[PDB]
Amino acid sequence: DHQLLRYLLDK
Amino acid sequence: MELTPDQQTLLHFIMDSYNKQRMPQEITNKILKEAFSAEENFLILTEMATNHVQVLVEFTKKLPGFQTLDHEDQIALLKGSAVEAMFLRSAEIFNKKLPSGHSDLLEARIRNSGISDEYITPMFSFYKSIGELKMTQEEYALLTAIVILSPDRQYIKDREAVEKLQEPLLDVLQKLCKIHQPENPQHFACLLGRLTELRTFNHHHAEMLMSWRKFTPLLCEIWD
Ligand SMILES: O=C1N(Cc2ccc(-c3nnn[nH]3)cc2)c2ccc(Br)cc2C12CCN(S(=O)(=O)c1cccs1)CC2
Repeated sequence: DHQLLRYLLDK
Repeated sequence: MELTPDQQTLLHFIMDSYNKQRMPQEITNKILKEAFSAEENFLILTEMATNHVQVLVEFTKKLPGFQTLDHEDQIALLKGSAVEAMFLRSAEIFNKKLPSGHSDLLEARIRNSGISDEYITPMFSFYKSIGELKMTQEEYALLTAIVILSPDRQYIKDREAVEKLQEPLLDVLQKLCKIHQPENPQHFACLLGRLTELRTFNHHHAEMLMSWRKFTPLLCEIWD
């Protein structure tokens, strides 16, 4: 879950 | 009356992060050239909403103390504020960034996108209400940070940690009202009136998403 937000937050 | 060096520093970091936003040329060109049909208008709105999510995360990451919060709390804050932050940025772009003709065309597109007046009417009522306050860039940036760093969002595990980040921002905003509008003591109360008005969009947006059989899988996952 929340895969897109997780990626954006790590970038 | 002046901000302390610590408050000036906090405000600078917020302002710097906020000033990074710039609408890309490709989106602006679409508002101008695309066919005026419900599906083409809706697609333009979807791309704008999607791009705002990316804009929101980049802004949030640079907010002082955000990266000190627990990973799951960073996610809860982003999910909790995404709709409110979107409408606040929208109010600013509609009333300040877009030229008169482009904003007129974007409104025409919004009003002819297949979206019900139940959601369109409070949206434009909010833009006019924000326009009345003649908000400065510092006011927009601080209000956005206050919305994002809201300690009462669902699924936050360490609320006290969020409160410690939000309180100094409310302190700075109130002090800027006292410095720049001393003849207008109700100015801070007016800004607070926008925070509560923004919260009403959470329901309007949730209902709008449930009304789809227009269906956008990516955005539905972010907004739940
Ligand atoms: O999101 C909006 N924004 C913000 C925004 C901010 C920044 C970037 C950006 N991208 N890259 N750099 N900056 C893009 C969009 C904005 C600004 C002015 C107006 Br008039 C309108 C909008 C919308 C409001 C919500 N609608 S909506 O019709 O309700 C909808 C359709 C599907 C899901 S929600 C979409 C357009």
